[PDB]
Amino acid sequence: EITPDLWQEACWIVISSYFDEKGLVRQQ
Amino acid sequence: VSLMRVLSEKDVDPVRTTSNDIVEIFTVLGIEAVRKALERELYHVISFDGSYVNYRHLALLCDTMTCRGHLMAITRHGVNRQDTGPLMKCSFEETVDVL
Amino acid sequence: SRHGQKGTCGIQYRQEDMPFTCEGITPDIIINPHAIPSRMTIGHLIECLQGKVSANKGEIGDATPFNDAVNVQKISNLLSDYGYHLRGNEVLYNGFTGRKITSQIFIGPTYYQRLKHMVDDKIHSRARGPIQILNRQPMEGRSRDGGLRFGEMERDCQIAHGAAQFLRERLFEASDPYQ
Amino acid sequence: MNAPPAFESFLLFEGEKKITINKDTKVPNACLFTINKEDHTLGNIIKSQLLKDPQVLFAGYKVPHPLEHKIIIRVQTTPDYSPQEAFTNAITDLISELSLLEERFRVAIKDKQEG
Amino acid sequence: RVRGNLMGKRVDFSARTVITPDPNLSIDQVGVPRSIAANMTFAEIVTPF
Amino acid sequence: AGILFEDIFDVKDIDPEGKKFDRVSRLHCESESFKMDLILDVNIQIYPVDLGDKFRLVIASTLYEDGTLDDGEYNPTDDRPSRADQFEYVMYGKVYRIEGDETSTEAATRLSAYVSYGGLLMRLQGDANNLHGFEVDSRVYLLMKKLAF
Amino acid sequence: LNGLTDRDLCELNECPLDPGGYFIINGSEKVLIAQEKMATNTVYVFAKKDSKYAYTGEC
Amino acid sequence: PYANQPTVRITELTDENVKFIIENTDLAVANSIRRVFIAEVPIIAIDWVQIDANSSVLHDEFIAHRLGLIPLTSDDIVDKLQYSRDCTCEEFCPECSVEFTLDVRCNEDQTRHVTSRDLISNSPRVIPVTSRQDDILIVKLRKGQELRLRAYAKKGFGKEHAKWNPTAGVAFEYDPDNALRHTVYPKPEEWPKSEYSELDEDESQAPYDPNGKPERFYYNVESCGSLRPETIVLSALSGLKKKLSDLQTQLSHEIQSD
Amino acid sequence: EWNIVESEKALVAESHNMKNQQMDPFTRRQCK
Amino acid sequence: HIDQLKEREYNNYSWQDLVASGVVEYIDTLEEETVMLAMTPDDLQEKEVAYCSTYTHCEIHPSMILGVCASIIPFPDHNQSPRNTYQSAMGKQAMGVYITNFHVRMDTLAHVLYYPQKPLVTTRSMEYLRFRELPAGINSIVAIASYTGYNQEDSVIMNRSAVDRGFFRSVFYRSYKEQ
Amino acid sequence: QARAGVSQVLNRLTFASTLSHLRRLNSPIGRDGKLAKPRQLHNTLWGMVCPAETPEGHA
Amino acid sequence: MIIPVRCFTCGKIVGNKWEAYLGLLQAEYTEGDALDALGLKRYCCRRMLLAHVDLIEKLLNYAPLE
Amino acid sequence: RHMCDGDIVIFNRQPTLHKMSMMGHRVRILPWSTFRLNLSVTTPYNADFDGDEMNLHLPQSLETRAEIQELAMVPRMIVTPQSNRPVMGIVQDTLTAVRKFTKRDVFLERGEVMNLLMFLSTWDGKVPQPAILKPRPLWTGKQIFSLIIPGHINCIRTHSTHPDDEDSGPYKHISPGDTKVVVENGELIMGILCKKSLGTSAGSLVHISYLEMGHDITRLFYSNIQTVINNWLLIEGHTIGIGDSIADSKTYQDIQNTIKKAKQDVIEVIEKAHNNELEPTPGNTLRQTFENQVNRILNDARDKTGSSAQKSLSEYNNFKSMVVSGAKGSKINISQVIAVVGQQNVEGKRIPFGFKHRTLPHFIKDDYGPESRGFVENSYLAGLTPTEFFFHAMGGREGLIDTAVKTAETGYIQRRLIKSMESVMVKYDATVRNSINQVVQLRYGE
Amino acid sequence: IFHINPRLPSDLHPIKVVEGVKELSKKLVIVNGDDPLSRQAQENATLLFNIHLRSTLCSRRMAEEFRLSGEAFDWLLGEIESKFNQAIAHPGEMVGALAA
Ligand SMILES: [Mg+2]
Ligand SMILES: [Zn+2]
Ligand SMILES: [Zn+2]
Repeated sequence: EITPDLWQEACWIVISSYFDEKGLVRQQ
Repeated sequence: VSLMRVLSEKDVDPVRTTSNDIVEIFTVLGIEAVRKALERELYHVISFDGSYVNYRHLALLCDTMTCRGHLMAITRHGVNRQDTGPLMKCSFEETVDVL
Repeated sequence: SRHGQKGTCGIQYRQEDMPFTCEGITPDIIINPHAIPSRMTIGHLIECLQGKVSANKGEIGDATPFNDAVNVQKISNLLSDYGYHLRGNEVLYNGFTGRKITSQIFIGPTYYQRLKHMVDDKIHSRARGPIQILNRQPMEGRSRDGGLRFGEMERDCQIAHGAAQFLRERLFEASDPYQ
Repeated sequence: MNAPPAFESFLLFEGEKKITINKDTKVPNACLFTINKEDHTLGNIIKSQLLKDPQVLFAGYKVPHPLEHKIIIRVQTTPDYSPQEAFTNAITDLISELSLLEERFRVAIKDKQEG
Repeated sequence: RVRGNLMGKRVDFSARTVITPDPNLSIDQVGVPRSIAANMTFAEIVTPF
Repeated sequence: AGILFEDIFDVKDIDPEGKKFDRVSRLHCESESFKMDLILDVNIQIYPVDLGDKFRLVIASTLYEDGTLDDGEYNPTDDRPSRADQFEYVMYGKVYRIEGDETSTEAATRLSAYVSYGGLLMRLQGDANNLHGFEVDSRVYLLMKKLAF
Repeated sequence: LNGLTDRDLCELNECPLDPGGYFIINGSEKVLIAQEKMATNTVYVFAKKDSKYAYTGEC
Repeated sequence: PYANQPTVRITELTDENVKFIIENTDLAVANSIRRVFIAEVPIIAIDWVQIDANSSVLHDEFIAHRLGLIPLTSDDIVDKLQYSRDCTCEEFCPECSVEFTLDVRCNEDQTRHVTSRDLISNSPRVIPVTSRQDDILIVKLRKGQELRLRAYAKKGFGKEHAKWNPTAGVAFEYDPDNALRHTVYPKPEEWPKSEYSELDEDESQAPYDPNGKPERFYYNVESCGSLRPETIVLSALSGLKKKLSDLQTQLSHEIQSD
Repeated sequence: EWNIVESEKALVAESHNMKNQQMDPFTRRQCK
Repeated sequence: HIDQLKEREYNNYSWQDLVASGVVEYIDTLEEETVMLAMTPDDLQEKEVAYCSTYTHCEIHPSMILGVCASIIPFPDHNQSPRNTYQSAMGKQAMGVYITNFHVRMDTLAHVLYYPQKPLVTTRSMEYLRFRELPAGINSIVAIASYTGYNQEDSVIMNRSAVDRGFFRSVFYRSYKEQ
Repeated sequence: QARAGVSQVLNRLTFASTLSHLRRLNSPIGRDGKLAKPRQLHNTLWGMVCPAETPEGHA
Repeated sequence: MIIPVRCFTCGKIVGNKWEAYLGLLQAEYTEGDALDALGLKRYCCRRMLLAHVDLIEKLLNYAPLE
Repeated sequence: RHMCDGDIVIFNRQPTLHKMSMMGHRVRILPWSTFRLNLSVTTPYNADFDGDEMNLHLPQSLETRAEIQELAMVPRMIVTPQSNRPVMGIVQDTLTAVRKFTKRDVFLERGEVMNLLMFLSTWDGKVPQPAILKPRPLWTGKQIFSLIIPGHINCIRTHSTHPDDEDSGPYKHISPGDTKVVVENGELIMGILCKKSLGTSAGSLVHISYLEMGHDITRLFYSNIQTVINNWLLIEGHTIGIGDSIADSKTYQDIQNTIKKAKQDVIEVIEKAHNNELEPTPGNTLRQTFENQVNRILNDARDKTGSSAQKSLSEYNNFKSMVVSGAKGSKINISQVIAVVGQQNVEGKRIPFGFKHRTLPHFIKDDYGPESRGFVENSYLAGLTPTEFFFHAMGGREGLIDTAVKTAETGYIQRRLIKSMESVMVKYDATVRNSINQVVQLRYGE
Repeated sequence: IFHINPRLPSDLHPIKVVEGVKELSKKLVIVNGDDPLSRQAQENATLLFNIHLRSTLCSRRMAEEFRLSGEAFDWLLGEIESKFNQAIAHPGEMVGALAA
């Protein structure tokens, strides 16, 4: 189901997953 | 920049039509007119931002650049040509060449 | 700070000399008010206000750049619910005489940093120190105990001064005397 | 490296006087009292106490430089009342008021405990 | 040589330190520290006065 | 004597271009006998005034009855009689400009004394008969008292 | 230190917070700055005016 | 040409802070009494640390820094001991100092919490604030580390360093209603009412008062734990009286010398 | 965990109180 | 997806799952020119004046454009760009605990701060930059005013009692090499 | 004849500095060029290069 | 790295309160109530328990021996 | 011997652009290690007290010491020959404080006056007659400042907020707004002091003081001004905060209405251009005239918003006080902070199309609207949209690049200028020549 | 200073003003020398200043707007001559560096 309105908290969970899976210096 | 062919045209004031160029007027009017035009251009470009510079400094620059008849350039190709002295030319630029 | 408000500590006063709020809260840093409008750093004021409301509440606040739910009015309303002015201004007292300041000073918590540019690492002096080997002139660099360079612009400025005697001394007497 | 210590703010140095009197020449009956190793604590109360006295025409102190520990107090009274006795009376009666304030605070405390 | 050691040289009795405001000093005064003052010297001629 | 002027006034308008400051206001007052204008600026905070009130303004060169022409300095310790004992609002200033309707041939008929009491201004505009005691660069007082009527 | 738990890192005088990705030459942390250049195998048509050519097809 | 008769009334007397009110006195006296409360209050504190073996992770100076900020109760000791600078002996004599000792070494597997309780003082009454609430944590040691040292305490005042600052924060406030106009509120309705404000909730501020002097100065001296608040007030007033007496004596000597 | 549940209850409360939003210090672009 | 991701760490769920599911997608600088990017999912799609109504993608969060030093800046948009740049370049010079195992390293010119507190207001981006675990400053009670005058042209006045209590008190190392 | 500054000493003064240095770029254009087109922040640097973080000197 | 002994601004002892603050946050209490349950009224002293970072644990992870 | 108090040195900053960059100073040792100097002397050196560095040379001959004392000194070198105006002026918080100190509604008691007189190095020792004897002795800021002014100076200046429509009509010599500075016999009479009278401008009060009285008199004047105004600022106090940045909640309505009107106008212009009605303005093409019209509309909207914001401020506001004092700021700063930032132009034009015919991927192609080309509709107080944030970053980068290339070019320009007229001087024959004895001007400056 | 009080009839004959202005125009010299070329150059150089001095100092303006007395006018002439003498360009001043 779509996530209307309640999206500010779910906006940063994907960010947390990305930074957990790939590090900040992952490109090097 | 034509000036020369413009002043000859009729219905054109041959007294107030300047040229906004330094080298051009020296081949049309004369060295003194070049000095005056350079003074006016300097005053225009220095007073555009609302600042003020005393006229004595502008006149002193204009005379120094129009002292030897020809328009001596402030660069290494106009000031080192003057018969000042070998010791003064090397200070600014072209040390080993002038020495 | 975290907004570009650099500066160097001018003087340090004791707690008795610092001003204070209606209670015993003396400011720790006092920046120039004049640095705000020219630099246009309202974010610093917003950070101070949110730090105050966070300290009163007791939990870290959010300072996300784009949030669509963090304005000044709502923060001011939150701050007004703790006995403090909604805009963050407070009444201080003159630390010397004890008289209230006519203007309501703006005091509040703010996150400040410290750079490594200490004065002890930059202060330097010289009095006939060591001399180089190629050209008998003072060295260069604080570590090597060298002298400052009297650049050509300084020479031009002194010549504009017409102080030929000082220029002679500076270029010959205190640079490299030789016969 | 050259930060001054902490004792040079209250402790006198050998040869340095605690108080020096210097008469002014611009107006009659005016002396500048220079106090050493003190701050606004010992000058503001004296300034106000002098202000209370009606015979004191002028009264006010300053700090020549905050890092340096010195204050200059300028006093100007009527020609029939020297500023030395004005300063002495101000100090004496300020001491009396402080002692009375102490005694009242102490009795109030001793009465407040179980009373 | 010309621009490196003749028109601009390196000079002794020099100093370089950070700066701070001090309105209590006059426009013609300068708040030097003690270390630089003690490191520095001024050759004065002896005279019975 | 030293009474450079004496007349009853009454206030008709207060800050007519809108109050600018917070402790001073314009008093566009009028006379009752000499028919002269008044643009006095009083400290509304310590001495409030409302419209319709009348007061006895007396420009005097000195505060002493005998007129000894005090040098000018604050000397609170003075037991000599002072005219300010019967006034609720006294000020001290220095007139700086006396403008009038002069012409090249015939003398003026209406002058305008401009006095500045260290920042508070006043224009005592009117005829050129009762302003003979005003000269430029001279110290003057105000000596007003509100009338209970 | 490939996929090593924080326990060993702490025991090996290191921290798990160190980003890594830096060489150690002569006991000095060396890092390679990512240089950028013009993309290869792509046709570029510039219009240099301070020359004799109106257009130039660089690749 | 004389001074006034101030009055005192205590509103709250506790073992942590006192809220008293001083009436019929000048502002300068009140502000000076405040600044003496903060700066010029004799009190004992750690000022000389001899570290013999410090195997902790923190710096060698960090231990001394933290030990300097540990308060010490001086209810009846500060008035007896003399300033170390004016002592007439060598070494920190117990007549003009108090000795401390700390010897902790983490032997068991769990980490130690070296608190102020480990400071074993030679004197019974000069002890950190642990009599009658946990203790000031100095450092944390782990199995294999140790911290042995001994320090001496001396008398000082806040003007010298912040270690000798007994009061936490003095809440000095006078004239709660803005009657003397010493501060001008652009929008008085937007400000909250002072704790000691007697005005109702309708009017925002009291009306102007031309002939009015500042009185009724409020105080909230808050003790850190070393000295009692009323003891702080008494000590500060006594010190101000002593300073005034010394100034009077110096002035008298200067006048007679001339 | 408590911060997470705090965020969720803050979001649901913000969704609940959708009566009116009249605020001066906010705006957003609207092209065409 | 949000429910399955919020229960990560515990089971095994990670970003690779989102990429494989077909929800996110890597668009490079060259392809970003041929897609209708959208800023927020809710605001820019509800129903209004017909702008494009053909959005193909949508950004995660607008604040993610910021880099490393700029992210720690609270409320960057409330300040002028040059001051944000000055803060960002100057953040790298802020001292503090630069690494936990500093006592083992023997680097040259190492600075460490005694009490590196955490900002009272933290952006949602610095949660991953690891700033809160290794901060580079202390929250001070700053009162913007001109108390005496020693803080007028970009200067500050600090509290002597605060410095005595350990306010921004740091340490300075200097290693040497010789064999 | 080769490039310079490709390998730099990693500034370990603070964790933020280490983070910035490990993810830093450098253009091969000559230092202090008269032109001003490459230095200007281009529109295409949206979400790829920080529009604020940059030095303020000649570079 | 470690809790300070006194608040920089005020001077109240806060060193003897970090462990108690952790315990009160541990049981059920949250920060906004824990701070005034401990006895911190002024907002200047409340940063010491909120802004402080506890880096001494990581330092203790590097045990010298055993 | 070591450097002692009273010695003469030469304090200098590393960039010596002009003659007002190396002046002598008297020595005064202080405990801490930081060079110190009066804030008024900061304007010539262009220092900023933010970690700057200033050298300090010391002569080693009584001849050179006396020469520096007589030629290169601060009190002597107040007026520059480049623009014959003072270089050292009150351009800091002292300026705003003295401006507020000289307002009509300033009253001081015997204690406050009597404390301020202590910070006077030229006081004659006589208390001036108070401006208001009864009901209580009250001085006025202008009366106290009159004792600051040395000698008998006479000058006339105008205040920053002086309405032009006031000299022509009545109330010329009696200004309701306390403007039209008038000084007679070195006593302030009217007006409120600002940069126009105390700052670095031709005919300023300090300029008149230096021209009439001696250099030492002007030095004492500066010292007394600073020592009195800074000390009174303790009682007054100056600050800035959110309370000084909030509008009255109606100005927001006016600003929003104006912005909406401007958006509607630019949309109408775009529609007319699309349907081929906007004829090309003379001297320009269709795109050029379209862009000029859009820029003019945006500038008019920004000016209207700024004017509405300014007229809605209060006398207690700090931004307005500091702008009218001229110490630091301007009206455009207040406009950008409250009303609206404005257009983020680059290279003298709007934001270009970096991508294919669109600025950013968010905006659609052929979107010439204001918000899609750099027009920042929001303000720093109410946050910014990310797109306008990026455009503002572009503008800041443009400014920084311009500053860097200027700092690279002006040095070479100055070097070439100095090296061409280095030997020119005025000989004792009252004529200007050069090293070759060639006459350039029979009289200096003609 | 002299308390002119511009309301009363002043005592300053116009001939006094004329002779004073003429003598002051003689005293202020730039090109020293009696030589006709020297006098011509002196007149040319100090031309605008003399014109301004004559324009400000008249017989009508001095008796309608200034009302100066004889002593006041003499002091004015002395002050003007001293200030003009001080305003002269000091020989040996590096005007090239100043202009640059
Ligand atoms: Mg600077
Ligand atoms: Zn002993
Ligand atoms: Zn606190």
